[PDB]
Amino acid sequence: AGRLQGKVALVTGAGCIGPGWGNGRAIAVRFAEEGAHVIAVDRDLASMDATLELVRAAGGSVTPCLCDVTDSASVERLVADSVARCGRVDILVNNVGAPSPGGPVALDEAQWAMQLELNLTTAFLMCKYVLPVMEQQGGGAIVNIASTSGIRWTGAAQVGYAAAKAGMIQMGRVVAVEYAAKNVRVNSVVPGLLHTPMVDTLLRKRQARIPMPFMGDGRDTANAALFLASDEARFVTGTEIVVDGGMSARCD
Amino acid sequence: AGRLQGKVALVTGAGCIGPGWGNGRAIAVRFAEEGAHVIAVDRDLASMDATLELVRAAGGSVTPCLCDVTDSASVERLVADSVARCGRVDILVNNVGAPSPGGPVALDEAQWAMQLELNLTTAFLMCKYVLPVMEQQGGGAIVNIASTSGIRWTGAAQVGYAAAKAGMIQMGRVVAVEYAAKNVRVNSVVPGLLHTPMVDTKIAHNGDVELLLRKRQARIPMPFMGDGRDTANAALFLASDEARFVTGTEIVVDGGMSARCD
Amino acid sequence: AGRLQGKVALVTGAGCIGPGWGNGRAIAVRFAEEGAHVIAVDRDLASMDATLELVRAAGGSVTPCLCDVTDSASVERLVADSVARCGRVDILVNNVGAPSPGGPVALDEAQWAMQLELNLTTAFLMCKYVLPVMEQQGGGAIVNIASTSGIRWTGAAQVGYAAAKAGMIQMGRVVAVEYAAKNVRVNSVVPGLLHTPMVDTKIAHNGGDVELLLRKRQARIPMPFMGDGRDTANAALFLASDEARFVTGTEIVVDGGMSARCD
Amino acid sequence: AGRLQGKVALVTGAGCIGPGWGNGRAIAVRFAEEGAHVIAVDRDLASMDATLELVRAAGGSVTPCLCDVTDSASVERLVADSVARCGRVDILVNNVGAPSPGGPVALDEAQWAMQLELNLTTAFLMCKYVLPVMEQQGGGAIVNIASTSGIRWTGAAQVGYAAAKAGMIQMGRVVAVEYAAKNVRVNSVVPGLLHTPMVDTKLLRKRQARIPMPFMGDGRDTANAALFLASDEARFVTGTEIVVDGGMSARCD
Ligand SMILES: [Mg+2]
Ligand SMILES: [Mg+2]
Ligand SMILES: [Mg+2]
Ligand SMILES: [Mg+2]
Repeated sequence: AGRLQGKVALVTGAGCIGPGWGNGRAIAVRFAEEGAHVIAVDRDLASMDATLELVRAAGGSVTPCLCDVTDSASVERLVADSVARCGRVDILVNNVGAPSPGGPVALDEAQWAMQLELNLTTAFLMCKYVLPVMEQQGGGAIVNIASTSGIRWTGAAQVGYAAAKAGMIQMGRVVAVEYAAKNVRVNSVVPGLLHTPMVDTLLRKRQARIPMPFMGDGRDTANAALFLASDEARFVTGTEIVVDGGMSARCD
Repeated sequence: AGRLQGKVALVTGAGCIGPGWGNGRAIAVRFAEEGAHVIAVDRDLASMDATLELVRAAGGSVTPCLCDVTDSASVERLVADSVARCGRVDILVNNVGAPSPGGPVALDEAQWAMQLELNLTTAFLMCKYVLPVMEQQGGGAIVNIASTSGIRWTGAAQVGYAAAKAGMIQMGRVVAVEYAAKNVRVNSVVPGLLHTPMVDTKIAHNGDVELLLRKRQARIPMPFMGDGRDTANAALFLASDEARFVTGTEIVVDGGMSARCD
Repeated sequence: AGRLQGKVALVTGAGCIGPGWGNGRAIAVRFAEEGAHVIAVDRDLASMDATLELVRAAGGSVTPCLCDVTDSASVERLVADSVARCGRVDILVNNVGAPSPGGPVALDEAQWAMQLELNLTTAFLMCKYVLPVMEQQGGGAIVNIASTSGIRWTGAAQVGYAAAKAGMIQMGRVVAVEYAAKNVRVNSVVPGLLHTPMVDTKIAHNGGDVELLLRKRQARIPMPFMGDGRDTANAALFLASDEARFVTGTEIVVDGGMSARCD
Repeated sequence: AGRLQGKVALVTGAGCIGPGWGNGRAIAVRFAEEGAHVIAVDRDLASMDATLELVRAAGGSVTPCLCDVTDSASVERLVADSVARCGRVDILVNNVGAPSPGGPVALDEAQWAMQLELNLTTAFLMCKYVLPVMEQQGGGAIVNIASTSGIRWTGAAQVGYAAAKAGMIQMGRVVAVEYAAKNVRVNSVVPGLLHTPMVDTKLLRKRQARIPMPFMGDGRDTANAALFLASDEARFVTGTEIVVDGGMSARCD
């Protein structure tokens, strides 16, 4: 019996631009290893082909779904299809997101809008349509994948990403309080500087910020998300797990 | 010599729907009392009439500007015109904002977009156009007026406001770090539950009002509820040279509310 | 293979005054279920009898030790003897602690001193003697069991406990940064209002109506139930395990949502 | 009318060893400039002489008191004498403190105990004896001078100081909640890496590189934040902190 045995987990941003342990891919793989049926969602189907192979070679259960989760009609259709095919959505992982460079002067206004939409509105829309399902079915768990950029300056200007990710963390807290009585838990993973395929489009420069003598990858995000999504976290809600090698604890 | 003597301060959301100490109005008056020339900005010109009267009764200097600070072309002109008329913009107070009720299910998606735009994009656009002025002139101070809704659930669902105000606090921190070398400081005031015209009008317009007022007061350890004057006094400290080494941080102005969860 | 297979875990405050899921007892049971050999430490054996019974009924491995972990000579001997018996100490759980009522006026100065000693100095001394073992052997994991009283006012005045638990959380962070290069991780669990034998017995043996107090405490928790030591233990298990290899200098709050609200 | 006009402010650690703006010297001077009568307290009486002359050259009101505020009997007498002479204690600034180097292995157990006593028990004892006075008189304001070492690793191991200062910050928050109904406010200043005489005596380049702003503050920065928090302009501010650190704690690059 896996730690998510029999659960249905909807994971956004489950594809990856290249080989390696991206957050979404690692979450899909780890959750399927623990017995969840994974609904793997991405705006590009081909980016999930490698994710599906990893899950299925290990005997896990995963279904790919094409969706633009910035579009509310598409999200509504995705959630309805998930309920139609799987009966329940027990777990939602809001993982879609990506940074764009620049502070308020350099960051173009259109890119600022895209950054808020991709990193924050997506999670809002997924919650809008998944929360009624979780309420009706007796409960559920939501895990937001945020970033240390939402709590610190970590090296680079990226003001839309920083603001959106801070908004994502706080949205998690206030949704947690509002829906706790319906047995819906909401928490965030706050990953730091990880070696993911998106990061690969210097590593010593990022490593110098990390007290631990290595750099994590999507598997580290996935293991924290696994705890928060599981019944072993039944009394954990409205909070975060920072996964950053100690970086945000220091300012030397 | 006042604590802001000779400074030019641009304050958004400086009007109110009615009489009383709104945050923007109180900031405009308090800053003018301390010798700043205030550029008072609002989307409604008449809503600043009372602000102008209070400033001038205090012997202060204020100029009203009609502007929709969600519109970048309008913001760019506002800043260029302020520099042309005043030479400098020493202080920017990002105060425009307003909440709308509802969590992710109840809050209409168009209202979510409006909430992010009004509470967060406005501050981004003001920073976009004021930061080059502050950099060129040798420095400046930015004060964001956020909310305890950005750090806690304080009683009501208002998810766009909560997310936007948390975004505003963090935007302040990252802009502070990026621009510190240019002598630009950025900090937030985090007001809790206050008596301001916009908050009190909404409550009066609507369940059991007596019970709501009591529940709100019960969240505050101090024996009273503050108002815009409290926000203004914290903003004054952060905008002043007495805070020359304070940047990237917040002052919570909430009567002790966020320190408790009993 | 359990999630702590082959690890040696030293857990302080592993006994309880009565039956039920105290934090230390639950940690000992859960860690042993995941394959750790548990060195279960408390002031007296009788409080650990039930802990040992539950560990062993679950097929786990546990050795009881008696120690006053406020006494550095005793701690030094406990660690040296543990290394002699087990070769290593892979995991340290600093769990001993207890609150005493009162703010700065009401709390006696002697009780303030005892509160800092019991809740904070114990963790400092365990780290003093365990860190060299972890450094020499190539790494380790430390989990401090703190309290929401270290981050919020949660209903009751207990200023020594609040200050000590905040100190414990921050000590964890600074030890994490200092020892990260030696592959030692340090994190805290921050439990909220739970059903543990110590908490429940104090409430039951105390001073207005008990049911009124229980309901007042539950009203602070957004979730529709109150957790127990098993919730603390599951968070500690994650933080002690290799699945948290990149997690250090931080906390997991286990409180049903309480500290996220101030309504 | 100064910002503390007519207030009585008891400031611990008001002495200073060496030239420059230490926190205690700067707090005493700034508060007296704003019209407070300052009760300047230190364990070394001579260390306050320059503080007194700076205040008095400006026409301000200050009285020195020799006291070891780790000793509760001495604190009790200090507070009673202050009420007898001044009628009220409106403001308490807990500024005594100092770090000692080392993490849990290196820091001697006796030094750990001294660190908790100096940085945390002192503030507890001052609150124990000042709070009843503030409650009886209708209110008051307490300002704790903590440190960024209570919220971050800032460069050096000093585990007793870090733990004690985190304890001081949280003690302030819980005392704020407990005593708010009595109109007593409690807040902390959280100073970062400052140029103080204490720092200069018992490097500046490494510290400066951690600070986003292009200079390093001193005790005057601590004093200005404490002045705000002690003043009636902060009437609705309680249970919180002002970090005075040039932006350092906002970054981890
Ligand atoms: Mg570095
Ligand atoms: Mg208003
Ligand atoms: Mg117990
Ligand atoms: Mg309540």
